[PDB]
Amino acid sequence: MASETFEFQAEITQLMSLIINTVYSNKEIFLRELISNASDALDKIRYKSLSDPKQLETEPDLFIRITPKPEQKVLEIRDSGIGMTKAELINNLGTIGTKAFMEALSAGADVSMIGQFGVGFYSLFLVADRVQVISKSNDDEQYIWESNAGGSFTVTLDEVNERIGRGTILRLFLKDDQLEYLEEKRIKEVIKRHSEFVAYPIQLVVTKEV
Ligand SMILES: O=C1CCC/C=C\CCOC(=O)c2c(O)cc(O)c(Cl)c2C1
Repeated sequence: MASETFEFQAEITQLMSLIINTVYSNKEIFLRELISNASDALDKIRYKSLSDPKQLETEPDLFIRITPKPEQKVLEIRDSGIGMTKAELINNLGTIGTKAFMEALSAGADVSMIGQFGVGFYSLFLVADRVQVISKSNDDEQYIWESNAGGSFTVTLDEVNERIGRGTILRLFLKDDQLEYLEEKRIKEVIKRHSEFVAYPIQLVVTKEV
């Protein structure tokens, strides 16, 4: 399609570079962050569906799903949440207080606190050097947001990915040194830690050779 290129907010780019380059160790935190946004995005659709039940028909199942793809060194975190339009993709992930968090870090804050600054999405750059956010809102076509921690991101109408009913997929392209997060044991372990009080089911997609 006709990919559109956009510029990142000065701060957001800073945060990303800070993270993608950090020598931090507890990198497994990205998972609780992403699952956190996933769960939030799932709340918003279930809330909206209270007055507008027909909103749940595009995908009557509320779930969070992690799918490892070893060949492509990719880890997808999917949720059947409310999804984002072309514009929402552009605002949410490239506009909207990331400055406060960076200040906290410069004071000695815990990277794992990023979530309390409402910017945990960018924690994905701890384990991935490239991300593809594929989203589908009831109010728009399926789109593909894409960033590489660089200063600019792209937005392209989705015509290459599976049709998700309604929701969002974070297609993380893991770094070579972080390929451990493709393994069922490693993934299962991390999720069973910081993710205990989630209302929605968390499905893990495994490929078992018969
Ligand atoms: O802004 C957000 C999360 C905050 C929740 C606000 C509105 C719900 C829609 O937001 C989303 O689609 C969403 C998602 O499903 C998974 C994610 O990992 C991220 Cl980062 C987002 C974008």
